[PDB]
Amino acid sequence: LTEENAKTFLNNFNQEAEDLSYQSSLASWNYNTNITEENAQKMSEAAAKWSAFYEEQSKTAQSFSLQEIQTPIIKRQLQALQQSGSSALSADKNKQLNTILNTMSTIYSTGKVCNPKNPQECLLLEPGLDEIMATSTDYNSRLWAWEGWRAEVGKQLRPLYEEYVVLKNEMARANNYNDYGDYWRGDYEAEGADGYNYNRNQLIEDVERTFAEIKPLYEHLHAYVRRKLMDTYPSYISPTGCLPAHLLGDMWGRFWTNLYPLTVPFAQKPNIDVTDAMMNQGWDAERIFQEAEKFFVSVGLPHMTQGFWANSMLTEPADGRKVVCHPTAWDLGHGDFRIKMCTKVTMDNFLTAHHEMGHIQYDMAYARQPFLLRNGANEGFHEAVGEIMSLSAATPKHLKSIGLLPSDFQEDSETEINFLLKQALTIVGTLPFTYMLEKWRWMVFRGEIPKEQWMKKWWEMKREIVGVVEPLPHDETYCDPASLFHVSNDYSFIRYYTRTIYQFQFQEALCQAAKYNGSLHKCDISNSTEAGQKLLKMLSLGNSEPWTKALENVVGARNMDVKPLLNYFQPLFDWLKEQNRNSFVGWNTEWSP
Amino acid sequence: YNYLYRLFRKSNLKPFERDISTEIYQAGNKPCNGVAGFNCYFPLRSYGFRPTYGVGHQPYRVVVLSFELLHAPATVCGPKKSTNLVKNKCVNFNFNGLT
Ligand SMILES: *[C@@H]1O[C@H](CO)[C@@H](O)[C@H](O)[C@H]1NC(C)=O
Ligand SMILES: *[C@@H]1O[C@H](CO)[C@@H](O)[C@H](O)[C@H]1NC(C)=O
Repeated sequence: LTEENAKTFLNNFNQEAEDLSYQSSLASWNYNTNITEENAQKMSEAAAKWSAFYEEQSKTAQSFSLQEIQTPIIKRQLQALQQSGSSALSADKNKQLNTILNTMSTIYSTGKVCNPKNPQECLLLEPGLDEIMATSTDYNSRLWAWEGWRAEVGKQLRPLYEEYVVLKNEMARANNYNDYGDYWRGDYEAEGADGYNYNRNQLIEDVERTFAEIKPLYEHLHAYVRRKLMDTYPSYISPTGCLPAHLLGDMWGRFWTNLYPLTVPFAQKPNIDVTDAMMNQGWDAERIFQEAEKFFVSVGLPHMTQGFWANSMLTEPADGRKVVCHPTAWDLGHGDFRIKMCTKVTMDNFLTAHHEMGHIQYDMAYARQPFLLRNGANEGFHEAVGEIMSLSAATPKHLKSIGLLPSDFQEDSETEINFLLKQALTIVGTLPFTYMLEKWRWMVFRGEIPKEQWMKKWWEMKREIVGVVEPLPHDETYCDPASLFHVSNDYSFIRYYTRTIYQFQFQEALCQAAKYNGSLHKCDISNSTEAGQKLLKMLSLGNSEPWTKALENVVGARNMDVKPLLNYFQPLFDWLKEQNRNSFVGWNTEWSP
Repeated sequence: YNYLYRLFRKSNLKPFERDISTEIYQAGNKPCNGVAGFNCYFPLRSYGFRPTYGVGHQPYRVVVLSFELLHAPATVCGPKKSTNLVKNKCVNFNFNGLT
């Protein structure tokens, strides 16, 4: 029978897949913690063998017909296995697309903009230009850096994007999708029992509905940031106009977190930084991860494995081997969970340790599931379940409980206001950018935007949605989105938006579970076993069930809700309303100086 | 790769039974004809043990002791402690089952 054949095929497949995936993950780990040519080539052969085996099994798995499979776990496993991805095209088209991706990657990593009239002062983005975007206050230098990187990236990446869109559209239509946007929206598709059905076309309208009510809070934040920047820049910013694109603290305006010194509410009040307290008490990375483990066992989740402590790196090795600075949590398979992080004794690395151990706990919980179902419910759940730990770890209650912060510490409203404003600049400010970018990519892949009117559409929407105007007029020979890392290297961007919604939804659900009686931003989930069990019910599922069922399991709702996000920022929203009475909230679409 | 286990078999094993057969498991309707592929899998799969595995996957050696009694006299009996010998006193003696 077809169902029994699929069961035996999956039983045969899982053990081989787990072995080859472990070999690939171990080779990738060995490259990531020890960078050399031999580790790179070993990783290359391991990934080649694993990918070849996966495609070979996927071609056999596509022979099965899903119309006669009743059990939803086997059907979901076969759905996961049958995603061919880029292999649906012919060898010529796949090779051309891979060539375009590789040239985009190697031209983004070697991006170069150089000083006019000073030819020796040529700057790359990664060491020097990000410092200019984060710290510099000079208008002309930021205008130079933004326009120069836009020119020397957009002019070289416009035709590459022109055939990139066509090849991705061909690949998606070869995989029974309407466009590449629908292929990305198929990651959120859930087929299951009645009432849990979610569709790809639903997602867009859901995002628009959730952006219908974030807009007043974003408008108040934009007005406050515009007023503070007007204080910084006297005549170059208009009261009723949009913000300039190069004054947002980042290269692309993705995060507003670098505007915090310019937009501080109370400069006299310090931040909640506890780095000096860690220095005085002689803390190290081992103590940081031990405190994180103490937090995760206080909430009720299981302890860390012995292999986690034995195999991970928590410090710069300094023995001659190059490592990657980015913290990453690795689920190698067969119960092997590791963290690669060069942990310095700082508050930021402490929160990052909580985030990555949240990733590891998420990986550990679904280990009982089959190999094809050892993933997140969607792309947003995995990062949200680490972001909630990062949220809870940073609270003054958590820092006072573990001795980092003194017992007699006074929490006045001013530190809560400026902390909430910094969180809004990091978190709320990226949401219109994410929504506008994803909407632009979806409409480009769909063909709703005409081919010769790409740029003119994008700068309209940034004037309309993000409320950010271009500093200089750009014609259609530019490719202004393509300067971002995620879009030049073929990465989905809606995961950050869904992460942001799910993070506050999970946080409010856990705080209601833990019976916290105060403001949401002060909430800690420590010493609450019931919240840990409520969380672990979702964490144990993996993607065995539809993501709507997991969302109902945590928050009691089957869709995205931004009421937790507004509830988190409610004191800040009241404060922004209190200081925007005289000013004009909102922006005008036409270019105002 | 020297430790193997049987993943596929037509019927369940009876108690205290072994199966050392290397016949290709025929899961469908078509004959396997000795060649692996689709719906024809080799039943013996390797336990690829590595030291960095999780505690649930590390190799465990198992010895099962099964005790049986038959109509024959039981001849596997545990040691009976022999205490020191005391002479010239009234002591309860147990010498080779003679009490
Ligand atoms: C990194 O790889 C090289 C190449 O095998 C090896 O000699 C070296 O010992 C490795 N580093 C560590 C810390 O093991
Ligand atoms: C949670 O339990 C630990 C266990 O000793 C304790 O040190 C800590 O103070 C507790 N936290 C709270 C908020 O009671």
